[PDB]
Amino acid sequence: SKEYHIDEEVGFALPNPQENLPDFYNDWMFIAKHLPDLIESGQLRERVEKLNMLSIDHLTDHKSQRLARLVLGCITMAYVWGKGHGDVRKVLPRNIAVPYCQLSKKLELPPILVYADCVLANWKKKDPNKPLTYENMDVLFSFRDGDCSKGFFLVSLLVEIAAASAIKVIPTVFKAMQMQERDTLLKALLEIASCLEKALQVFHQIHDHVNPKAFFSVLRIYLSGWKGNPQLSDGLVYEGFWEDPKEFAGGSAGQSSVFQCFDVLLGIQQTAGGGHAAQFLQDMRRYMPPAHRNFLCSLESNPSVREFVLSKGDAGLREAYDACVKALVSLRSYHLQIVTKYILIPASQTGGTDLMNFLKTVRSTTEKSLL
Ligand code: HEM
Ligand SMILES: O[C@@H]1CCCC[C@H]1CNc1c(Br)ccc2[nH]ncc12
Repeated sequence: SKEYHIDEEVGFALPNPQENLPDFYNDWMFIAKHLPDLIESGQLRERVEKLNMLSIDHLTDHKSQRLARLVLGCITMAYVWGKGHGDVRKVLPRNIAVPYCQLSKKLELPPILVYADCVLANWKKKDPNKPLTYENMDVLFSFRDGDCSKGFFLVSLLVEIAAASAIKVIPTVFKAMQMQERDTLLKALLEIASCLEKALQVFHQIHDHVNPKAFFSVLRIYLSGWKGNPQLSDGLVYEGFWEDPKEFAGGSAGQSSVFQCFDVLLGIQQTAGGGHAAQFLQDMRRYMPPAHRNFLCSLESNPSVREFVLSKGDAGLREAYDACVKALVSLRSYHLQIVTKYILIPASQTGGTDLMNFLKTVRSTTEKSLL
């Protein structure tokens, strides 16, 4: 898949993302590539204003459109938030707002940096013939020196990549149900659990490469959007595309497919019930590349793995299925311990308690799916 833009090695990540744009877009790339220096020094805004409007007709393929969305998205964060100390721009200059929106509408994504921009497309191998480890990778873009954006985006990415090993097993799960091959199904559920158990270890790198004070006080400010944000009460003006201001949520891993596809597969109904948690997760499918959205649809349309397992009186399938739910819980528990360290504690020196409660609701709903 192919039709679902899922790579066998990296899964939902864009494989081998492009680093360079056609020379026709060097004006864009000169800004995006030196944001630390241009923001700190005060030139970034003036430079986005002194930019000519450029067509998107010269972005041939998908890997190039995605790079451009990533260049334009980071530039728009830097323009809107400035040095990241509270001086806000509420108008995105038409000379950049129009191509960012035009390109966005092409990709059916919103004109704002989303998870698939700053994680899934925002990386590269150092030596392409070595393996995908932290030490052999880097990000393409950052916002400020010391904002810990490499460790944050890459460790999220390395977790996505570790989840890839399980994603490629989902076909065999539904096929084993169809063909009623109980042994094949059990082996597939235990292999899915095994890969999600391994993906926990990967999360541990977050402590080595991200510092709480930098993440809370700097990176978090540049990932923020303008949806129910008091600093832009009623959103951001995309000059020359909308006369009205438009609200768009900031980047969030609630735009991720890596856990959502296992929730869906296992019948953990994170999106049911009407609550705030399920509203957010459903609203956030809009900020997900369409092929990945479609993929979660296809999963939701398949016969329930949970129903199959429960209908069969089979302790071993029930344990294999609990092995996957448990592994999701372990990850979300580790994840909540990270949010305590990187947000709750730093803030005591979109609110802290609202975000922990969202994560707790998702965790509790994973917990409740065990047998
Ligand atoms: C410094 C490290 C991290 C912090 C502070 C952090 C914080 C958060 C917060 C506050 C949310 C709530 C949704 C939102 O506010 O957008 C969230 C959601 C989420 N984050 Fe993280 N995160 C971190 C690392 C990671 C990593 C490395 C991954 C691995 C890919 C990850 C995966 C997720 C997922 C899947 C969700 C959606 C809710 C769920 O499925 O449980 N996060 N994160
Ligand atoms: O709302 C949260 C407030 C604090 C800054 C992050 C933001 C969540 N956004 C994320 C991005 Br972008 C990339 C990877 C992620 N992993 N987990 C969350 C997450």
